[PDB]
Amino acid sequence: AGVKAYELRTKSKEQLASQLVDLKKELAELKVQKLSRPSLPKIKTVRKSIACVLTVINE
Amino acid sequence: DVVTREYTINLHKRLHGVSFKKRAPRAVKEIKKFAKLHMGTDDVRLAPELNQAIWKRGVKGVEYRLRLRISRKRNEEEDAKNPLFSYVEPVLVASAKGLQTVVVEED
Amino acid sequence: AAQKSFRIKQKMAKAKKQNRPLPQWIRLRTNNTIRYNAKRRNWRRTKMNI
Amino acid sequence: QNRAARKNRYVERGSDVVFGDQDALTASTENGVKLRQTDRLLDGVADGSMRSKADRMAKMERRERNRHAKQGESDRHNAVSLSKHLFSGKRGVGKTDFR
Amino acid sequence: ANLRTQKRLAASVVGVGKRKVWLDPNETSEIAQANSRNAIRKLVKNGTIVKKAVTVHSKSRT
Amino acid sequence: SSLTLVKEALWSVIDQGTTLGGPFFP
Amino acid sequence: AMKKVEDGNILVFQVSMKANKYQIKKAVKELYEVDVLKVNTLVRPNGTKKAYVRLTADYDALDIANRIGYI
Amino acid sequence: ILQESVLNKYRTAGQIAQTALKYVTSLINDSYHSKTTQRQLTVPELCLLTDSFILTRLEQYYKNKVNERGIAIPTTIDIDQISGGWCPEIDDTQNLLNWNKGKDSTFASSVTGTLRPGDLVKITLGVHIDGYTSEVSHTMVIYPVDETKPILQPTGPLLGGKADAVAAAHIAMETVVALLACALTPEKLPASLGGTSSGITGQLIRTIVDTIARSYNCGVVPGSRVRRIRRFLAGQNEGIVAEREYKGVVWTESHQEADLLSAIPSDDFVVQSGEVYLIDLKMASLEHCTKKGLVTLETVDSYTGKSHKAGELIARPGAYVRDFAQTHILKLKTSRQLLTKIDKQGVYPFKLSHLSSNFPFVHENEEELQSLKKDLKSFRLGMSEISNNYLCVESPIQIARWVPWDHILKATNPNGNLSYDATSTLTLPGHELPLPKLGVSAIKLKSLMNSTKESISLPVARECNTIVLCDSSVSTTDRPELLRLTGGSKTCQPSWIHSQHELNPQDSIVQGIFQLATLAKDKRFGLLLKETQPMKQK
RNA sequence: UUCAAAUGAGAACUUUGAAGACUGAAGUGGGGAAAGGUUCCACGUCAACAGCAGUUGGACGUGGGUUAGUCGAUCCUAAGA
Ligand SMILES: [Mg+2]
Ligand SMILES: [Mg+2]
Ligand SMILES: [Mg+2]
Ligand SMILES: [Mg+2]
Ligand SMILES: [Mg+2]
Ligand SMILES: [Mg+2]
Ligand SMILES: [Mg+2]
Repeated sequence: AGVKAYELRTKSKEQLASQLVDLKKELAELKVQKLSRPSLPKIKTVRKSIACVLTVINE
Repeated sequence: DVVTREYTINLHKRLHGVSFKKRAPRAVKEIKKFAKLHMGTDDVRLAPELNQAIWKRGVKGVEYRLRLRISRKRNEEEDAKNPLFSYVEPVLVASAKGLQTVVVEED
Repeated sequence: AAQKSFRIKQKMAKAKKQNRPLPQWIRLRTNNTIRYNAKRRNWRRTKMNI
Repeated sequence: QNRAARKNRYVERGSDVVFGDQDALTASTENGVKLRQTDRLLDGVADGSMRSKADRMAKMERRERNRHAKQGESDRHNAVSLSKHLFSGKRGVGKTDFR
Repeated sequence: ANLRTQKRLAASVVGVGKRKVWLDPNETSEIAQANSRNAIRKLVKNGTIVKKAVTVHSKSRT
Repeated sequence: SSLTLVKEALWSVIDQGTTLGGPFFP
Repeated sequence: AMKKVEDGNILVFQVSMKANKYQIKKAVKELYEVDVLKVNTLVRPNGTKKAYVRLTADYDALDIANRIGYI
Repeated sequence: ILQESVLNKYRTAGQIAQTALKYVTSLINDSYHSKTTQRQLTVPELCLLTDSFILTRLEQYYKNKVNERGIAIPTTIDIDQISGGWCPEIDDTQNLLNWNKGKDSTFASSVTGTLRPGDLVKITLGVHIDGYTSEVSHTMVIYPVDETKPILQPTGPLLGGKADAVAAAHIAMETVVALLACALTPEKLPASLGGTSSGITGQLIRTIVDTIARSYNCGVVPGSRVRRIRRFLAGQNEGIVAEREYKGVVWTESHQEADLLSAIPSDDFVVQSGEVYLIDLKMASLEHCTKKGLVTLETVDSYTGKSHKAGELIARPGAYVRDFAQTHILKLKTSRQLLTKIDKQGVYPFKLSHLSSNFPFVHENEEELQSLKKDLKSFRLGMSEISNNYLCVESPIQIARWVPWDHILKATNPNGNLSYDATSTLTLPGHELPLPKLGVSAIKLKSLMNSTKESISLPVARECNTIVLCDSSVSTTDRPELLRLTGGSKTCQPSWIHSQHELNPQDSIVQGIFQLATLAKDKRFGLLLKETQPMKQK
């Protein structure tokens, strides 16, 4: 899965910031789960979503 | 066959001329050979109290004569390479002098 | 030395994290020619030279 | 002594009934690890058949270094072809390089 | 079994050297189970592990 | 091949009313 | 690390190498809504920073561990 | 060996189980059907209340006369696709909500704890006294209440595959109970069913259950069994702890494969007098399956980060099993104290809340609940280190799943029999062959289930009873008779369902089933069944 | 150096006990500086290495471990740069 930049570009600054905070919380929980399960595919898509949101905000 | 006897071993003539660092180990080996000769068993086990009696006066202070009790018994384990073995115990006596070989009734 | 600098400790940390044999799933990859870690370091064989 | 022996009683419990003659109940790990301990060597190979395959591949690859008697992957000592201090000896009447 | 760790832990717990620590040779499995100083203390309490007395250096002749 | 024969046989083999209770909560 | 939860009301975290004790205390209070008594830090031999964070007596590290998920 | 005292202990365990089942049925009806209760109760609350009720009732029986007594099976409430292992603690409710936010609503009832109309709710609970175990499990249906009728009743009967599964489970349960009762008087066995001068066999049991399931278009979930029970050996953890001796009939994916192609358990035994039998039958509906497929199980984990499947359930199992053959001295004092509490429970699966000193409740108080939660936090702290050293293991949560045969056949397994799950924590499921003839291992089958886009989760109905084959001296009525310790017409009364499918009377097996029903109704010259009655509280 | 038991397929060399000795406080004890860099400790474990052996290891595999207002650096200046 993951976020889509063309969907992100239609949002405001507050929505993008809230989505970034939610993504960071999700990444923290996934890092907690990784301590018990070393193969966790969702971390990659959460990281890429964080990068995409930051890119759109900077744009 | 199961049997128990008391013997006297003359360690003096068996350790005559042995290097001082080797006297007590050679006494251990002489007792093992003595038991093998008298009981026909290649498996000979010495009691730790007998080891203490051998080593009591250091590495070069072995007694001239030792009173041993030797019991030929049965090797109860099913992986035994021989059916019988000898067990050698010390007999702490007033003196090891003037003692003949005797048979102990196993009761 | 027990009282070491941070730079030395950082290089030591990198060496410790590098010190490992190959992961076994590397051997199962298609056209894999990496068969052992040719740059393995041990503390008593090749020194790091600071 | 008889009173003490008759007081020291053993009664079979449910653990004796169920687990008395059994063991294990859990697969033993290859590296002796705990439940939540990472296994750097094997965590990428989920199934034990491919684990044994990779183990055999590693054991086969070890053979040349083991014949050369290396301490491991880390033993990479290189001997020179010729030592000059061993092959530059011309000792006149005077000082020498060794005793 | 390998009781080297238990011997070291018993010496440290009792406060003497390893030369003054006695591990019961019959309770080998019980000693082998003890991975911690708390279990070592329990073994010392129940008598599986015993502290030996010092070797005498008498001063009578002096 | 016995496995192939098993797979072929598997492919061959795969290729009013009743009323309980009533208008009440037990 | 889990022993310190019951022994001294202490949580153990892996924190950034750039973070100091002020930042660690502020971040812990912000993320978990607890009062921190004090923070001790070390740099582990693998190059990452480990923080021992002790909470005040009015907060329980056991609850925070249960909320995080490791317990 | 049956005796007066042993039979009395079994009878008391069965009585307590029947009373507990009536208690949970009344609680669910008050929360969702009677609607006299202002706030509806949730699944963890129901499980906790059931456990406390069982402990309070069991406190008064065989006190200071029996070493070990307690709960054998913790109260399990399974909804629809969940086929077993669902007993969440009260402290995991917000955990479930947070783990399943952003998922589908297929498991919404399990995630929120609140039952919904159309739900098949399977309640399982067991009680042991001196190791003599009696277990009950009943499927019930949740209905919308008609606002127009003067009396409370469902608006309409349950229809569809869930109704088919309930009917198949109920009819199979009754037929198997009658068939096992027929072992005491073998001449009353119908001729069309089997040999008149011969007894009851596992082959006969299996063919009857398979015939009923096929008639109602349902599959037998691979956890079902009709097995013999002894002291401390009741299959309370069957897929976890290996057993020295097994006398019973089991259903597996291997058995499904063999039927399609037509201490290891075998159906080559004869039912004997003087024995206690557990009958646990799970029927999964095959209504939505347009092709021939295989019914298997899926284990639920607590890691949301393993996939992107919005139709997945993430949960933590609440029941643990102590492995008494494993020993390891722990480092935490909390963990050591928890292990000391755990070893007192015995050889049955346990919940963390069962170890609390606050539990069971003397008076139901909010402060009692809060002290229970305060205990439960440190209990989880200790349980983390206990599970890390393999001293205790989880009892899995399992969802029934359907995998079509064509995808299995088209799939390739390069390892064949050699593959197995090396990361699996338990030995028994880790090294297993669900399809021995096709050479497909459990890891391969799980991979196929995940790879298929047409693998669905089938609703499950469950019926499980415990019976005793009482001999003439053992029985009161001077004739051999079957004592049903759990289940019957008073506790496990079937809900209002209507299934289009039916047994086809023009088959010999179905004729034998009809004759078994007739001879069970015949109370003069037929068979004698003594049901165990739930007891009054006030 | 010796005896018995345990472990193991296999024990002169591993572990525990039983003995005999030795370092003899300018130690074969207990800590540090330079240097090394995880060798520390646990679990697993023997192909190679430990010039015999090996079930043992500073070896191989997987992990755990170093917490400071008060101890140091940090501040001062020396020869000097
Ligand atoms: Mg001479
Ligand atoms: Mg510091
Ligand atoms: Mg001296
Ligand atoms: Mg030191
Ligand atoms: Mg070491
Ligand atoms: Mg050698
Ligand atoms: Mg190492």
